Amino acid sequence: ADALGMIEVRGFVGMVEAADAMVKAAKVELIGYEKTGGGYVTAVVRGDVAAVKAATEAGQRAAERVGEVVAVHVIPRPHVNVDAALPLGRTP
Amino acid sequence: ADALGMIEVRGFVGMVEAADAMVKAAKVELIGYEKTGGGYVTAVVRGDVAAVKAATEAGQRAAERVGEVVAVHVIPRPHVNVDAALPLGRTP
Amino acid sequence: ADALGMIEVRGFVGMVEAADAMVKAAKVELIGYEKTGGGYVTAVVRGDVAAVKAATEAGQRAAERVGEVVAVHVIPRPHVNVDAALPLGRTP
Amino acid sequence: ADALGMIEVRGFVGMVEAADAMVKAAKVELIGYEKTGGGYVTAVVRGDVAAVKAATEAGQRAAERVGEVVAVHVIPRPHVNVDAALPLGRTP
Amino acid sequence: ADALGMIEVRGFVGMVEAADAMVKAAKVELIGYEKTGGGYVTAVVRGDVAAVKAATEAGQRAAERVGEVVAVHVIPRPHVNVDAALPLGRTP
Amino acid sequence: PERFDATPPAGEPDRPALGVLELTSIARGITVADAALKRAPSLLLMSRPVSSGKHLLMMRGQVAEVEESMIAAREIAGGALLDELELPYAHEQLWRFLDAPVVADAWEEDTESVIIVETATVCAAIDSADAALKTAPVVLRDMRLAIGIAGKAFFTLTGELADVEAAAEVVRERCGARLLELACIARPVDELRGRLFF
Amino acid sequence: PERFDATPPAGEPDRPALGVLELTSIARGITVADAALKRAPSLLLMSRPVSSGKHLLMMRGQVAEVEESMIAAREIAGGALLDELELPYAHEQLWRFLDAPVVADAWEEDTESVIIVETATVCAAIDSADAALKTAPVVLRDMRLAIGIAGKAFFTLTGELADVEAAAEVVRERCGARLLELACIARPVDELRGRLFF
Amino acid sequence: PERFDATPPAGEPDRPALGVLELTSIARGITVADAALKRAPSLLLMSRPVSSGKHLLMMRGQVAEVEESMIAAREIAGGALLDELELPYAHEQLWRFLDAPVVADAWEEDTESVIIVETATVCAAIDSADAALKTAPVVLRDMRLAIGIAGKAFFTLTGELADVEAAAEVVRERCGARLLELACIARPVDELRGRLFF
Repeated sequence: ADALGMIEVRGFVGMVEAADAMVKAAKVELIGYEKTGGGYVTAVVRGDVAAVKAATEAGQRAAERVGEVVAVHVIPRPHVNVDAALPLGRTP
Repeated sequence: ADALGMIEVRGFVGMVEAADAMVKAAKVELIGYEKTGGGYVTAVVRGDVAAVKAATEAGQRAAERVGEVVAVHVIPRPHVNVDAALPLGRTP
Repeated sequence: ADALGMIEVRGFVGMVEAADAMVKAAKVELIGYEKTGGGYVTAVVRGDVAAVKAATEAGQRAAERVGEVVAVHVIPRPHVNVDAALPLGRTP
Repeated sequence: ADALGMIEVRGFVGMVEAADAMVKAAKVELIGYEKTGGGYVTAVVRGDVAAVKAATEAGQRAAERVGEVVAVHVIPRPHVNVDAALPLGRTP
Repeated sequence: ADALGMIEVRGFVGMVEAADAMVKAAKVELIGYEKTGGGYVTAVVRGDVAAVKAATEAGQRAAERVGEVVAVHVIPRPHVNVDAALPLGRTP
Repeated sequence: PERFDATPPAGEPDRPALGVLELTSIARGITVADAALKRAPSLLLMSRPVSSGKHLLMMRGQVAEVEESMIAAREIAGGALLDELELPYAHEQLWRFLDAPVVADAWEEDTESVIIVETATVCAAIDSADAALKTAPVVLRDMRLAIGIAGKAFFTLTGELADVEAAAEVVRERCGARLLELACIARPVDELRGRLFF
Repeated sequence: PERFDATPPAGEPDRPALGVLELTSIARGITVADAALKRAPSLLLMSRPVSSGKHLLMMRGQVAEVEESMIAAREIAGGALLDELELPYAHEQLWRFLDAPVVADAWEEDTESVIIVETATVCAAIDSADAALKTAPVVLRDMRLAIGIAGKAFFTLTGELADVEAAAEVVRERCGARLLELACIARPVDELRGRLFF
Repeated sequence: PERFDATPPAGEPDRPALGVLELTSIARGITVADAALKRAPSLLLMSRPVSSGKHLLMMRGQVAEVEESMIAAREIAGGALLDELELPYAHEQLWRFLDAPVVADAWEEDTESVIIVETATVCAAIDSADAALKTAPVVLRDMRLAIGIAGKAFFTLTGELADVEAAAEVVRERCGARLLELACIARPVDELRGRLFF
């Protein structure tokens, strides 16, 4: 269905700055944050591919001002097994 | 029981990308994901050995571009004690 | 039915180690063994073609350590007359 | 009645490969096998002479790849005492 | 099920000597011997792995005097298809 | 045309043996063809001028009939000759993909994987389709023989992913140098399942 | 023959983009198609083997979806790629000329002049046609894309002479080396107007 | 489509000539056709894109009109003009083989022999055929002109064995080098007579 954008920041503060600049800068929807422990947290946005691809190039230039960014990545199509198994906010 | 593939990466973004590449590049069934703390996460797929030896082989290509690949390993047929006493999805 | 794997050993012990390492390293069914006199025995496994294709090349690597290995060969799909005439475990 | 073709192999796996090759490359009818002790196993095909002279010329070519072929021979029209006494499937 | 050890000797006398040394030098259960023609005979003992793993490497030394010991092997846990489909002592 | 059927009818002798000739001339097509019919009574399935100007001969019969027709063909040809093939027993699924290109438009629901493969000549594609249908339980879906695409010929096999891996191994055995390219699609998109060439 | 229209109804999203790829192989061609439909939900128009043995891929979609599928398809094609084309907004008069090779029977009476232009690939033809429509008020009459005529592809515009010369100025630089010959016929005879290929 | 008959109707003037142009560029094809109809009013039979991208122009009229249009067509084309033909009097058995390739489905009772002949260009095929059947009592059966076989064109004649060998002699004289391979048959196989391409 909808696409996927992920920002992984080493620190909570850079993740909140990324997840705020994305929802301000484009028409995306923040739907939660994944804690892995050790210092890494991941903000996850969902929209169509014209939205998250434009939001993450604002989120990454935001989160490279207050901290360290691990791996910005955009998945334009989540497959139904990943969408049903991993906590991506669109699991039915 | 069935065969086993697993991709461990240091980063949740790399694990979602690897799970997407696995379940798109073959016919596996993603049973979940395992967290071990410190940012190490492990995506776990099942199936026959033909699907998973191509699934993890494509997931390693799609996970060295984003995160950091800990270990790609494919178990052809694990012993029933392993799936009895490890969170690998195939508890009888 | 399914594909066919065989390990030919001049020796019962190489056959038993071969037929152990085949059935551990895949999901195959050891339908049994075939004696042709003079020590040439044959461990015969059945199962899907990637499974037996891994299984016999695990059994050959674990069977050349102790004994002579004459023939190891995987038939990817035996003909119906081959099962109907030769005692290959899948004779209806 | 029908023509005769044979493959004799040291090793059961080579005879099974020869039998599968003879029944796949041409249209014959594998009737059984003869294990004369000491490892010499012999597959026997029964069919009209033009077909079996094409079957066994592939059976030899496949059976030499996995083992040692003792003898390949095609009888175009065996006498009725041969099928009546030696057991080649056409036994009255 | 239980661990397994086997001595294949060319010759009956070396097999009986190896069987003597195995069932005296440890606490095993000799389930007999398999003959495959040509003089090759395999004495099969079956017990826990600490017993058989020293019994076989005492019987090899004690029966190398009389016969040319072809193969010596220990399997610490044979798989259920090996026990169920091959005559190794604990057929269910 | 009902001569392209796999098995013959009950009042007909059994003709499993097939022979394909691919020629770089059309006059040599008729000369090689009627020399083959003069030598042995072979049922000639098709004699067709297909694209890249080549000529396509398919003859059918019993085993010695097709062998003798092909030996007279390959001695009368040389020197316009591109490729030859003489199969003693073609697979039963092959016979209905020889008259015209038959595209497939509906796979099964459990159809897992597809191997699509093209070869430069024609006889390589037919030899590869037969030698892959014999060695794996795969189902040939569609195939085109040199018409419309300038001599080159392709086909798609479907089935279990391990079976199409084994079929890829045997196609790579039997083509070698005539193989153009091969693709082992493991699990296609749902918008390409059956509705593949369109 | 219904997903080729320039506009959909209200229930369907509008898909103005265009992603075309012409490839020298078909196996890598259809793996390229499979990866492009994996990466983004591109409504694939057609996937067809055209003459001189090439594979022709066309897809609609929104602009970002087609551009995502084009970067994935350009990733997998790298080699067997021959030409590509990505249009953010195709002209409305183009859409009925892609699949069916359409020739015209008669023009209008006020139609003065014609310009015929042939390109060696096909994506150059569609690229230059869509560039020429969006720069001069001309009317596209007929267009043949690689079927029959062995890979090459042509089309003819009409209209007033100044418009077709301005369209010629655009096409002889938008094509590049892929142009073959472009004729600015100022006044075709009454025996030939409206019916150029018959 | 009554323009492909041998004799014109009673309300029409006689048109015995025939002018053939075979070009490599299609756009120059319609340019040369335009200029040849601008100069002298030849009744244009066909302007068709055929395979290997060639373009065939065939015009028809009296001898002088076709001659003058063809000399205009010579000077306009030069230099993508591949081949050219001017016939003052095309033979009566020829005119029904120029639209679509009509294949022979049946023959006569005493058709003694058949001869197949191909040329690389269609112009040489028409020229050699028209030179043949005016200098022998042969009957032309089938004729394919580069559609779907990428440039080459063939045809078959029938009749007496001495007649078809004399027609072979006059084809081999009147063609020179564009003849690729001619093939004579003394006695075609009774399993093949008539059913010639199938």
